[PDB]
Amino acid sequence: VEPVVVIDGKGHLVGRLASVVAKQLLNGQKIVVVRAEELNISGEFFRNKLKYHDFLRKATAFNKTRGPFHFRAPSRIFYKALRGMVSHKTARGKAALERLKVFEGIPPPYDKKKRVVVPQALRVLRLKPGRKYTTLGKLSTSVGWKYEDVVAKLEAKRKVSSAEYYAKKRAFTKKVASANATAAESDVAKQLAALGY
Amino acid sequence: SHRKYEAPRHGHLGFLPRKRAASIRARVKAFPKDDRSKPVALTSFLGYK
Amino acid sequence: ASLPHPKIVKKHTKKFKRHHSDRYHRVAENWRKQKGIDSVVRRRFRGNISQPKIGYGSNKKTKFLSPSGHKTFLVANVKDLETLTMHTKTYAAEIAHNISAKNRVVILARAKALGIKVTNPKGRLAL
Amino acid sequence: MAHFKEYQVIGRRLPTESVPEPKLFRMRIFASNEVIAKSRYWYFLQKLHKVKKASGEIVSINQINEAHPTKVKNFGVWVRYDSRSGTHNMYKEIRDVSRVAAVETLYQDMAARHRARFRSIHILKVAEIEKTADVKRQYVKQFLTKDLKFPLPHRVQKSTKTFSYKRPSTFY
Amino acid sequence: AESHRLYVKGKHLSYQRSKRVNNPNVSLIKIEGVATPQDAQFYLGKRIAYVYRASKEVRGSKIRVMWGKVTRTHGNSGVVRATFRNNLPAKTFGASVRIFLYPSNI
RNA sequence: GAAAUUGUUGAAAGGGAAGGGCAUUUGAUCAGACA
RNA sequence: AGAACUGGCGAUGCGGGAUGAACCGAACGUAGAGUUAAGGUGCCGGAAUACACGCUCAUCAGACACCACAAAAGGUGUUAG
RNA sequence: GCCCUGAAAAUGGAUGGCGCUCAAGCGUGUUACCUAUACUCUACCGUCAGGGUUGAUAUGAUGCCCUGACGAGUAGGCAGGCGUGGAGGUCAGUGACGAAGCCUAGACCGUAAGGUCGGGUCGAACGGCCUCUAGUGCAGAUCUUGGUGGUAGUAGCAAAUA
RNA sequence: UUUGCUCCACACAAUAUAGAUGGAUACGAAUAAGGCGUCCUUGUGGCGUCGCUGAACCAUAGCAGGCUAGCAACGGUGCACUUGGCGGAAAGGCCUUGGGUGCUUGCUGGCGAAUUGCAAUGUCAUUUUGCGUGGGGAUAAAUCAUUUGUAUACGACUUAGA
Ligand SMILES: [Mg+2]
Ligand SMILES: [Mg+2]
Ligand SMILES: [Mg+2]
Ligand SMILES: [Mg+2]
Ligand SMILES: [Mg+2]
Ligand SMILES: [Mg+2]
Ligand SMILES: [Mg+2]
Ligand SMILES: [Mg+2]
Ligand SMILES: [Mg+2]
Ligand SMILES: [Mg+2]
Ligand SMILES: [Mg+2]
Ligand SMILES: [Mg+2]
Ligand SMILES: [Mg+2]
Ligand SMILES: [Mg+2]
Ligand SMILES: [Mg+2]
Ligand SMILES: [Mg+2]
Ligand SMILES: [Mg+2]
Ligand SMILES: [Mg+2]
Ligand SMILES: [Mg+2]
Ligand SMILES: [Mg+2]
Ligand SMILES: [Mg+2]
Ligand SMILES: [Mg+2]
Ligand SMILES: [Mg+2]
Ligand SMILES: [Mg+2]
Ligand SMILES: [Mg+2]
Ligand SMILES: [Mg+2]
Ligand SMILES: [Mg+2]
Ligand SMILES: [Mg+2]
Ligand SMILES: [Mg+2]
Ligand SMILES: [Mg+2]
Ligand SMILES: [Mg+2]
Ligand SMILES: [Mg+2]
Ligand SMILES: [Mg+2]
Ligand SMILES: [Mg+2]
Ligand SMILES: [Mg+2]
Ligand SMILES: [Mg+2]
Ligand SMILES: [Mg+2]
Ligand SMILES: [Mg+2]
Ligand SMILES: [Mg+2]
Ligand SMILES: [Mg+2]
Ligand SMILES: [Mg+2]
Ligand SMILES: [Mg+2]
Ligand SMILES: [Mg+2]
Ligand SMILES: [Mg+2]
Ligand SMILES: [Mg+2]
Ligand SMILES: [Mg+2]
Ligand SMILES: [Mg+2]
Ligand SMILES: [Mg+2]
Ligand SMILES: [Mg+2]
Ligand SMILES: [Mg+2]
Ligand SMILES: [Mg+2]
Ligand SMILES: [Mg+2]
Ligand SMILES: [Mg+2]
Ligand SMILES: [Mg+2]
Ligand SMILES: [Mg+2]
Repeated sequence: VEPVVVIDGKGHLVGRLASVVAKQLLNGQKIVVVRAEELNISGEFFRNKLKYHDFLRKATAFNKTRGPFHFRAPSRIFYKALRGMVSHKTARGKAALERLKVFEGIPPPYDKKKRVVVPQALRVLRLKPGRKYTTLGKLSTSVGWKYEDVVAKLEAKRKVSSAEYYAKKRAFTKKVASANATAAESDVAKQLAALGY
Repeated sequence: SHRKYEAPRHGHLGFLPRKRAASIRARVKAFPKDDRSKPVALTSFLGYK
Repeated sequence: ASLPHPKIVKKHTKKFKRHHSDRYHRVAENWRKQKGIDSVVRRRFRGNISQPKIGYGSNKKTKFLSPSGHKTFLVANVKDLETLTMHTKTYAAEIAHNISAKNRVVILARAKALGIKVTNPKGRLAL
Repeated sequence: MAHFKEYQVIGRRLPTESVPEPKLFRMRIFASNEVIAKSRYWYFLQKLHKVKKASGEIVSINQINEAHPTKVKNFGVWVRYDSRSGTHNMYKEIRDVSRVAAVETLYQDMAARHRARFRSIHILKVAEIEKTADVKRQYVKQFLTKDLKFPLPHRVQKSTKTFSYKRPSTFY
Repeated sequence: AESHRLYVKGKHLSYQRSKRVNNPNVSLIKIEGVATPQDAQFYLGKRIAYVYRASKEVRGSKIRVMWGKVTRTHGNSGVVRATFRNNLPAKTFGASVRIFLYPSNI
């Protein structure tokens, strides 16, 4: 559809967001994902916290370096969910993964670009209302992630500036609609209506 | 089988690897928590033993 | 110039090399059939080399034809060459490898006059 | 077992010299096709009389159609079933628009609640509960209260493309 | 104009395959904007170009093209099967491709 | 004056072996047939 | 460990059961087009993040025959009787 | 019924992995869809079988032509063939104007054993066909004899005063 | 060591390419609730309206887009300049001023297009590098050997030397 698709992680379910991100790559679609700290997992926080420590104990006995690596960051928790859905040990697999970028927050370029969403992984459309679920950022911070507060600080800063942008814009688009209206009832305008516009 | 007799291990795994350091000048891996009320000054100093 | 014929269909151009002929020098590529008891090849496990078998045999109609349509025929002298006088559209003369240089030009020359195709004119050609 | 039709089946003990014109028994049978229906018939019949298909004859098979297929109706349903550890009679109530719909969801319910597959179930009786207040199960009664209305809160529209440019909304 | 495009964009997905065995003689193609087998019936028979580049000029160009045709639809979500004159290289899994509008039937 | 095995030159490839099968890209290389 | 009848493996690849002598499907000349089996169709991975009614929330949930285990006994968790 | 307790083992780890909770879970139903060396249709190969055809004046009667069905395979049987050394016949065969041999990700024929050619190297002999003959075909035998590697510029070359 | 380096400009030459072919089109937050307009007492406020998909919005006509004329507008837009300002999460981009300049399909005109032969991607992207030309700019170091012992099996480390 588009050269790059930026996805607001926020309010999406890891393995569903993953499952679509994976396919998208394999089919040639570059993707970036943002706000992975605001990503969701079904199951109450404790369940996934316990789950994560399961992951923690696995390590190469003779040398904990050769062994499974545990990344604590929300983007990186995501990427794990994703990499596992990609034949990442093949050229074609290494290729697809490189069309992928994951990020906590929304760092430059991507904050002036538009982000989309993936309804078939949106939590609010998928989870039965009532079921307990989990936020990546809180999960990660529990297993070592060092940077929740900083991301939050920078985001609130970012969210302010973007509120200016919008306001500024909603102003301009009000004028536009006004103009667009004093041209209504004209011939050109009625003709277009006829043709569905 | 099982040790036979128990004894603590030999030495501390918190100091691995036990390799030569990357420099003669050990690094300050942390500084004192900042209290911005006090006047300005350093928080360390160089010297020779 | 050859008799017309149906499209020549080769069925399996790839040479059938011996198993492990690529693995140890002492094993020539010349086909040789595995007889051993456990062998993957002889048991035709998905993944290994195929073996020659009668399915691959070429169309009775185009067999022995070589690209140009002519069956080749080894030729040592003129007399030999001349056996293809009433068969120019069907056989091609190939000059034997031990024919001398000066004999090759006598053969080539006659072949021309008879309109007989030669498959290796250029052999020993004092160019 | 699928999507049922209801059949009247009629059979009767192959005639004999000393008993020409034996007696004729009918069963209503919910099955998905007439072949299964004739099987079921013989199944219960050898459970009641001394016959089996070998020595008997199906006389007539006819699909019965719902009398008022767009009339909402309160069905009282009676069932015999086998569990893992014993066998059990049971009464359920189903509200729908035809005996054929009703038996579809009973088999659904029996399977979903008691893990009863089709083989292990016996319809005793399906009949239209005429006067309300001889309706007994609440989960039905609930739908008879006057001027009933309810919202359908938290609306989930199915997305047709993978990406969306909005953030949805479940207003409804 | 800014647009000149007379084809429809498309993607080389996989070969035809089992779980563990693929068949290079059939490629599977995702056609932009086609979602159903019915939808994809329109494109059956349309011809398909995979267009690539190279270092050696040849018949005076540095652009070569593999040609093929859509042959049948594939599964439930608008994917389509295709054959090509020579099977496509498999590095192309995930590369673009053009489906033309000819042979026309409108 | 073969082979194992070696030096040089030229070309290629190489993220914990290598070699193989079906298929095609790319490079190199080549037969035939046109009239 | 030892018999009975058949079907197999041994002597046999192919598809499925991740894996595997014996299970399931199906037995093999070289190939094109079609259709299927058993088994599958979120992604790995070809194939509906299909439809439909229930049930289930596990601070060690569960997830498909052979098969890679669990029992007596209990629960005022919840479901239907 | 599902769930919970009852439920303890040794390297870190397995519903196949990711991950999934109005499921991507459990019970059940309805469609569609994917894909085996299997099924249907078609070409080609081979095997077996049934026909047809001695009529000259041209080329295979073990032939030529039509038709149908079939094709797994250890041990094992049989068959039709490939290749070597020597022997009878023959082609008045090849050859110092270069035999044989050897080399060659060059060509061509055969399903295959193998066969043919080109180029290079070489230097005295050699082959096709019908027969005859056997000291006749190698990857193995802790096979025989010879030759050669990795190991490796490695172990080491340090007793007896200098 | 034979005039080398760098930044801008063009030029030739190579080499590539995980895959341009109108546009990645920017609040936040909630989902048992929101967006937008409007009013007012500025609030968890009144009133109005929208959703039910981006099937949208924007752009889009001209030799892949030629050469030309005019009118109505004073708008749009490309480009190099200049004014003020904002952006450090990876800012390396955004906004604003002012003249200049090209285009305008807002409307109306003159000319052109064939023979690429009934299709053949019919070649319009961007990667990295190499070689000369001349427009700005800049004129080091590391290593060996020597040496110290805060170091050391050898390398390595740490000093020192116009
Ligand atoms: Mg102990
Ligand atoms: Mg170091
Ligand atoms: Mg052998
Ligand atoms: Mg063995
Ligand atoms: Mg065996
Ligand atoms: Mg009735
Ligand atoms: Mg010599
Ligand atoms: Mg090479
Ligand atoms: Mg190949
Ligand atoms: Mg059996
Ligand atoms: Mg045995
Ligand atoms: Mg078998
Ligand atoms: Mg298999
Ligand atoms: Mg298993
Ligand atoms: Mg995987
Ligand atoms: Mg798929
Ligand atoms: Mg469907
Ligand atoms: Mg069982
Ligand atoms: Mg119990
Ligand atoms: Mg209970
Ligand atoms: Mg298991
Ligand atoms: Mg799975
Ligand atoms: Mg189910
Ligand atoms: Mg076949
Ligand atoms: Mg057949
Ligand atoms: Mg056989
Ligand atoms: Mg047999
Ligand atoms: Mg012989
Ligand atoms: Mg002999
Ligand atoms: Mg001898
Ligand atoms: Mg060689
Ligand atoms: Mg030749
Ligand atoms: Mg020569
Ligand atoms: Mg010679
Ligand atoms: Mg001599
Ligand atoms: Mg003989
Ligand atoms: Mg012998
Ligand atoms: Mg052997
Ligand atoms: Mg040997
Ligand atoms: Mg042997
Ligand atoms: Mg030996
Ligand atoms: Mg030796
Ligand atoms: Mg030495
Ligand atoms: Mg030494
Ligand atoms: Mg010693
Ligand atoms: Mg001494
Ligand atoms: Mg590439
Ligand atoms: Mg409102
Ligand atoms: Mg407002
Ligand atoms: Mg209000
Ligand atoms: Mg819009
Ligand atoms: Mg113009
Ligand atoms: Mg970035
Ligand atoms: Mg004009
Ligand atoms: Mg210069």
